[PDB]
Amino acid sequence: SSIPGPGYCMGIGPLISHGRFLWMGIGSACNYYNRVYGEFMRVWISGEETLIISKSSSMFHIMKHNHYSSRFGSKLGLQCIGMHEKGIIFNNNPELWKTTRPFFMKALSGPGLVRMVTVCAESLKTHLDRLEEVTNESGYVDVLTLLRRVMLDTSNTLFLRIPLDESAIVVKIQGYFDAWQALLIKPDIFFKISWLYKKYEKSVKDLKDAIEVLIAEKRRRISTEEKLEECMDFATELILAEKRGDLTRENVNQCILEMLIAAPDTMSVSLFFMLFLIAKHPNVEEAIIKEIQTVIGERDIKIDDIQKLKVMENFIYESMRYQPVVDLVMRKALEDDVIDGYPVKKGTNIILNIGRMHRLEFFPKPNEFTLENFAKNVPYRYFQPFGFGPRGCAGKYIAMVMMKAILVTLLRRFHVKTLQGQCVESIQKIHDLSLHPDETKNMLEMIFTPRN
Ligand code: HEM
Ligand SMILES: C[C@]12CCC(=O)C=C1CC[C@@H]1[C@@H]2CC[C@]2(C)C(=O)CC[C@@H]12
Repeated sequence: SSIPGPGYCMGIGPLISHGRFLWMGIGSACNYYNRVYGEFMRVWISGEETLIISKSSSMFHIMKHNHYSSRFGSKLGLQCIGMHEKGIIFNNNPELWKTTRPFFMKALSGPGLVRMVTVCAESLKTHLDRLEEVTNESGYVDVLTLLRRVMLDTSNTLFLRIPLDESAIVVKIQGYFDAWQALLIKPDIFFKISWLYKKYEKSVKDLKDAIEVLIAEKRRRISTEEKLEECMDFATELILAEKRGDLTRENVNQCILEMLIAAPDTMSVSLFFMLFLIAKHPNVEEAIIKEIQTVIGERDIKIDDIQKLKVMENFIYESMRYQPVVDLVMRKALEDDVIDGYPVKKGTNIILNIGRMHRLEFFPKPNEFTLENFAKNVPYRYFQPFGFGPRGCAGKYIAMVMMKAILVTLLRRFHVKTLQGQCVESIQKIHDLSLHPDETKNMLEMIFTPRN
């Protein structure tokens, strides 16, 4: 077959291509190349060869096998954000990731997934009763900040539960993600011109220190406590492993940070896009309101309710399909392999353009938002919003629950209006790492009006 992509020009090929990624941003850079060349094609970030693939069959082969259970990134960029062989998200040491992941997996399923449905609802209730902290004079709600605040609140009360400053931390987290996003594929030259990179080294330290205060108190509380087996929360589980010397304090500290940011980083942006889609799609809103009245009514939301919320479940999926936030997945080849009739050496970086994949394959009406796409049960080998197998999203289950929870408890109480002209398609979007809205532009607010 042989491998498609731009020409090697001795040092130039890898320089224009890396440049293209730094200029446009990973998201749009990937779409570019996919659109120009094949759905399977080669590029260069830093020195290293990297493939950018939207072929559903390649995606499936890659996520399924254990020998793609790695990601990649600037070592110096990762060391800076403290993800270099520490958390799980970009922990690329196979032996440390293999031993760390279990803690996340356990915390994000079973009993904790059941509490989460009832804790998302409470934390949103408490914040909808406090709308005065996010609403404009002309009645504009800052949906983004609201969603981040609750998300953080939920994550905290479930995984750490130490009193913190919601408002402050959300900003710090917001900065950290920006740092993470920037430094992730910066070439090494970047890390010499300091009055250029240490804008970020700041955001990182600010969050890292803010948390070191919380993990400090959680340690104090544990040392004395109430004899352990209350509900072993993520944070405890970790500290006790650290205490048995299964983990190092550095590792534990990063893990907690990674858990607290994951929700606000992605859920808020996802739900924000969803609320924007609900506004501009009135017939769908009725469907969801009916389904709510049928299944839940005026009752509190409980775990048993969530399986029956099928219309909503299909809205949620169709939203992530049509307007993804996490539209690309970074992986690394650990062994030699033929991948859809292509030679893939170990050490080859991979970007899985799962956003473009949800447009080009399977779906009846791939290029418009309709629950038509999910009218017939979807194979999942054709639809990967979270990924799967050894290294798929750790919260892939708890997320789906949380979104149902907070959508119900919102749409229950409020009709949601988009600002005059606005819709998701006409929003300034940064397409790099994640696909989030441009927050320097504006009219990203919404109007909450009661249902009755
Ligand atoms: C709701 C929107 C979310 C989306 C679309 C999403 C999607 C993804 C995707 C596509 C990956 C890449 C997995 C792979 O390599 O196949 C991932 C990784 C991950 N996600 Fe999610 N996720 C979401 C929410 C969450 C939440 C709420 C949490 C935790 C509370 C979470 C925790 C993680 C972690 C820890 C990883 C790294 C897994 C690893 O490499 O070990 N995600 N996510
Ligand atoms: C879901 C996630 C982790 C939790 C978090 O804090 C925020 C994000 C957003 C970016 C995701 C990332 C997981 C790894 C992903 C899928 C990649 O390989 C490229 C983009 C990136």
